[PDB]
Amino acid sequence: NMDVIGERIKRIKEEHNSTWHYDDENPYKTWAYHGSYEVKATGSASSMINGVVKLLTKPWDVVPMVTQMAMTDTTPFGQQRVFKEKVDTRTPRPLPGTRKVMEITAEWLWRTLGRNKRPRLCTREEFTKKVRTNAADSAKAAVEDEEFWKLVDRERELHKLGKCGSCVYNMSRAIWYMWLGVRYLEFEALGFLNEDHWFSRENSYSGVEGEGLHKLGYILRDISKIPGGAMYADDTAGWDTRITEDDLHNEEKIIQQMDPEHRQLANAIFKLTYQNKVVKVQRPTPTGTVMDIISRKDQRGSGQVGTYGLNTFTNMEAQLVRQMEGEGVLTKADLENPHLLEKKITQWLETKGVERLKRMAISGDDCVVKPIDDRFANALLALNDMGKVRKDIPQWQPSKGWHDWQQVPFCSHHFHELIMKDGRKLVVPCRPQDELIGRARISQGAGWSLRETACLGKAYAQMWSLMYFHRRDLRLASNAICSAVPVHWVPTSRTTWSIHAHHQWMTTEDMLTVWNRVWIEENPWMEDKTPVTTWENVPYLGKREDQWCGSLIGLTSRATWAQNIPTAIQQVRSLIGNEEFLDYM
Ligand SMILES: COc1ccc(CC(=O)O)cc1-c1ccsc1
Ligand SMILES: [Zn+2]
Ligand SMILES: [Zn+2]
Repeated sequence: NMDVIGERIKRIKEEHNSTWHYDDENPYKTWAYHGSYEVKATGSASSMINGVVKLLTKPWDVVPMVTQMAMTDTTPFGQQRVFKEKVDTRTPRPLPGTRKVMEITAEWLWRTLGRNKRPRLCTREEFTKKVRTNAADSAKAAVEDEEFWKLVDRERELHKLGKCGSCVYNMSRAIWYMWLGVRYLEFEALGFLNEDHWFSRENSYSGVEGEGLHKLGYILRDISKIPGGAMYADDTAGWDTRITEDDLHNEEKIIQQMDPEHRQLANAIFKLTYQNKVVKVQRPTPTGTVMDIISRKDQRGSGQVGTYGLNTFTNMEAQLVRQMEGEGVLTKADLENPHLLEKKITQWLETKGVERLKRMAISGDDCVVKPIDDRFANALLALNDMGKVRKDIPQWQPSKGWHDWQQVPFCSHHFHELIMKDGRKLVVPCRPQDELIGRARISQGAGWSLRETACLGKAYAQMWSLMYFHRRDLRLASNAICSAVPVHWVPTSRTTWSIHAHHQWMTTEDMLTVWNRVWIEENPWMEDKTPVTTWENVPYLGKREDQWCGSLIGLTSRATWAQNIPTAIQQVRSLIGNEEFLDYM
């Protein structure tokens, strides 16, 4: 395997020849270990607390989930722990018949996805514009430097020769240039999947790319109208670690639809950075901290450009295979059979495939499936055999589905149908409230001024106004944060990296105006475009639902907090200084 990965290791070895060594106490069992070199410790044992959000959410100072989120270890100790538990495993190879069905389904799926769109290369200017409209950091400085682009051209020339020299995945200025350059090249060859929305619902049927969190609930409610069995939402245990060599070969089939110049570069990403990979991971030792150089031929690199799209692809494929087994199209004998008859698989795909894709909502490893009946609950032979073993359940125990789309978990949320005072219905996203408060209380990094902290707090408050306004405690805390932070201060940083986040809260525009735009004007499931003129007409969950989902409403500590909130707002204001503030209470 050194013929593909050798050059990359050689450059790492030569760059760190001062401290390069083969550690014999290295813990890698399924990854090939190449060597180590000394580094300085990266990450922290805990996370920095947002004092603005914390001062305005006092009742949650005594909440266990809120305290757990304040932790999260990112040190070389924390890295090694998660690695041992998840990453250092081997997925048994699927059976010959399973491999055949997967190949037939992948070919059909790629042709269906490419029926209107044609693959294309992504550019230097697209990558630049994206980096620009994100930070405005060191990534924007590299994009601005012509010497970074000349390193890109040189690595590209190697890729055209079927070689790689610096595309290394990470679990001072030269190494940063090689990392960003590796990501640019991946984006150039596979970025079209994201940039041209191959996984939009109109293009993929099952996909939800570009839809946004506030649209996911409406999609689940539309799926519920399709005749069939229950709605299933099974969680795979560590999806990225279950991506097999057979999955990678099926994913690669997209190169068949590419122009010759694009195919060569995409083939280079697939063969050299997906099907072979060189990975850097930190590790503590009695001597200090080391960086290990490891490699393998399968699994998915979590941080890559193609990750979301290719996980969505393989999960759509895997769920269609499970649907076929549920329908009796695929038997136990079929999966073991190398000479499995292609005809009934092709017939099912050509006659039912698209209708079956419409019964699903698939976002990377997250899936919701409404099969034609409940035989799907016990259709586990292919799912387990493909390596997509469900999390925290015996392997052969039937899946439990839901007969109400409002109970279905999808993308860390569930969704409620609300009735507004004017009789119109809204479908809103929701999750346990402690997870929302616990996240907002976290500031990312260190050395942040009260202004930056207050502005991130404002971002969280405004996200709650737009997505979670239906939670009494979050509307109150949101109003308190926005009252404590100067009106003209622009929310900074980000509340989430989710593909489902459109960041409509990253503004100084009136939140009720933005609310109306999102939930009324631009909402395709809102036939009546009558604007809501007051927050008084913006609904809450029913009190019992709010409580079932974590509200502290009805508690004394909460009644005391609500009563005394103008005092805490005033305290934050007095520390921020002589700025313009608006009272939202
Ligand atoms: C499906 O949308 C999500 C999924 C998870 C998360 C949590 C996180 O990324 O910290 C946030 C969102 C989200 C998206 C728009 S507002 C909040
Ligand atoms: Zn490379
Ligand atoms: Zn809820």
